[PDB]
Amino acid sequence: MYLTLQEWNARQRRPRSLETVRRWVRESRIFPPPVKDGREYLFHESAVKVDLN
Amino acid sequence: MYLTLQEWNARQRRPRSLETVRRWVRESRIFPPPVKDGREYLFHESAVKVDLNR
Amino acid sequence: MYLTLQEWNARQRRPRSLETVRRWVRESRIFPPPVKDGREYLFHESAVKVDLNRP
Amino acid sequence: MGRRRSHERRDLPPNLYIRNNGYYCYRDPRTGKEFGLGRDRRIAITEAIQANIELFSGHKHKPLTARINSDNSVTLHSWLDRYEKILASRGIKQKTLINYMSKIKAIRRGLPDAPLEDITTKEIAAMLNGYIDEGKAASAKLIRSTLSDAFREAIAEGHITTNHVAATRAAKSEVRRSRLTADEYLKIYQAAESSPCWLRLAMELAVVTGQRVGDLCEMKWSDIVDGYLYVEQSKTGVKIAIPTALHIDALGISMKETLDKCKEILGGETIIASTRREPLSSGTVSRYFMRARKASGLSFEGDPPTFHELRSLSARLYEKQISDKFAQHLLGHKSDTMASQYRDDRGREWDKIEIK
Amino acid sequence: NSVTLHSWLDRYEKILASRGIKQKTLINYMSKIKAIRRGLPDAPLEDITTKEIAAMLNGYIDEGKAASAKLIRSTLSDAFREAIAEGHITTNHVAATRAAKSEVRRSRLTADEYLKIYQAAESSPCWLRLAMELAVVTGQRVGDLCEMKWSDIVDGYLYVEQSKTGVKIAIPTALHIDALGISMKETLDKCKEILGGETIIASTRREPLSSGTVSRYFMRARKASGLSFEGDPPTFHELRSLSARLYEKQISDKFAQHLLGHKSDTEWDKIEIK
Repeated sequence: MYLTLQEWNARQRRPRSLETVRRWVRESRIFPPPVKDGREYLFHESAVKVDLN
Repeated sequence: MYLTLQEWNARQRRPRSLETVRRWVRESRIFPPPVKDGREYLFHESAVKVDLNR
Repeated sequence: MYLTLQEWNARQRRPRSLETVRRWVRESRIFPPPVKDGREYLFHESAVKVDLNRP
Repeated sequence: MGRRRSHERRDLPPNLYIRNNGYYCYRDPRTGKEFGLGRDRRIAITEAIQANIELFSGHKHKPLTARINSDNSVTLHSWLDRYEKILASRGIKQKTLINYMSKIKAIRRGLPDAPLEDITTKEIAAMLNGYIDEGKAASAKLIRSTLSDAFREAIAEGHITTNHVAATRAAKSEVRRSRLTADEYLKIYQAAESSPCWLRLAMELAVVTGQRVGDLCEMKWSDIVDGYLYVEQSKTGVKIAIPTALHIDALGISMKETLDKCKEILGGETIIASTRREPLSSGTVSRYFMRARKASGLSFEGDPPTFHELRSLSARLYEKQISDKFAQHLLGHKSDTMASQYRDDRGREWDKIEIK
Repeated sequence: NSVTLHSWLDRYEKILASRGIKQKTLINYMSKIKAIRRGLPDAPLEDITTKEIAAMLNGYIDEGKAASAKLIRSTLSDAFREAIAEGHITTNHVAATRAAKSEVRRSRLTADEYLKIYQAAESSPCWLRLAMELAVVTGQRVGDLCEMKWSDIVDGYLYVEQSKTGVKIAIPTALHIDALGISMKETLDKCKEILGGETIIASTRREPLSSGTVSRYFMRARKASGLSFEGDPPTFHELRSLSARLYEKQISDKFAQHLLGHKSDTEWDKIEIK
């Protein structure tokens, strides 16, 4: 039902580095926000990179 | 309504290896316990994970 | 109402083999225990396998 | 103009902007430059708001000529016009429909044609009470009941959420119409001499059968077979059969003697005709009855009796002459709630309690 | 998430399938659901307004089908009430509307009319006339009249098991209508000689017939007679209404009620002297 960090970024237009994407998570730059499974984050299929300011 | 260990892992937030599923049961990390019926656990329709830590 | 060996096993969470169910009967893993009638066994309606072991 | 109106401006003050990066700016009425206000919407907006002042009454929009428009335009009268049509589909009995229209025409004249949601409960009671002080207490009850139902249908068709008419109180109104007595009946009987002949027969036929005035001028001589008068009411629509073997010993009148007295004197297709051998309207038989009333020189408390009172006096006598179960079927009644209300006196003659 | 109207109507049909009702009954509701499909857009339930619901409802009321609007409104309301039970929405925007009061316009049948139809049924087969007299002598419904077997008759009786209600009665083979000239016994034996089958009312091929063809052919003889009415021309079911109307003045009212299959009680009354 959810999508892994890589499976979500791979679908993006400008696939950034893993670290950078992980940073948009701690900075709540992604809404709807992703949930932490065990060691990886599983975002939503409709989750988008909300760039504000 | 009771399900198996395989059918239960299929209806979760994220399906993991069968080995990991068996581990949670042994470590008692699911309410309520599966209860071994013969030689294959039987999860309850409401048996969800809990997860502990230290 | 008493179900047979096959009928009872055909209503469990997971249908097993006929010989397998026969094993539980001998291991008293069936509470309550079935009743001998003719040549086959007659289980109870609310009969369910249990584990007579405390590890 | 260069930019004209845009889409982002639709929700932003005049001296405010909104860059491509979701940022907002603060224009300057000195050179045209701008600064950085906020990132949020309502925040940057409120800032430009407190800068000069708020919007205004509505919306500007003043290009050169005009364009398409699709804003709000709610109205009460507009709804009322659509309400009158829905009523004609509820299957009504003609007259009843007119009654509603008479109550709706009074609302549109006593209440502005503004949006329904804008219609507060206050402006509804202001008009209502305006007719309660004029003595029209009964009118205020029908106007509020008809207006309240108009909104229930409005809510059903997606217009309003709640009915601000079900919050106001309904003005109670006691009956002021007096009751007729036997000693008063003969007095009017003798005062009807100067009046036509059909008035002295319609009064005796409306007290011996206890039938409604409207259903009294609609009975043909063909509705009498084997000594039975089959009468089909129009109000409730209940059919009955009044035997010719009925006479009142409290007035000295027979139904078989009064009936034949209308075949020679009157003569017509209807038991109660006019001087032209033609039927007579129900709103005229009572008119000629009021004349003899005032001419007879009587005196009652409040509103004087009427022709309809002949039905009340008839039942009042039919309850003591024979029984109660008799003056309950002849009138066409079936319920057991008005059998005690149509028996009241209202304060005319004291209920003489005998040994029984 | 998982919302939308249609998606619910699909999970709603299965719910009614477990309600445990008659077959034909379940079909009636389905036909109402399909009408709602092409009557309202596919969007979340919380988005559907009361206006759109009344816009579709009244649309069927103006077309002349006021009766259909009542069932569709009563069925669509049940769907939402069961939707709230699941936790989908919070309110039933259908309970704010108002069902349109419809008046029955299906004219009744008289004695003179029946005689005019029976004679006009000459061009029709030899089982229609028998079905007419039988439906009026027994006063039973067309549905059970087709499921009547000669084995039901036991020692001068007629065991009939109503399908609709389920009432169980036994009409003796001694009845006779004293207004048209028909006898229960003479009618039954007339079916054993002419027809001759397993069921009291069979076809020319000695085989049971459907209840949809018994009233179907009756219509042909109705429009062929050349009789005018006020509203909608009576049907075969009206023979049941005519039956009781006759037995009430032939024997007693308590007899007509027991014949039809009623249990509880539920025009020109006479004003007695006392």
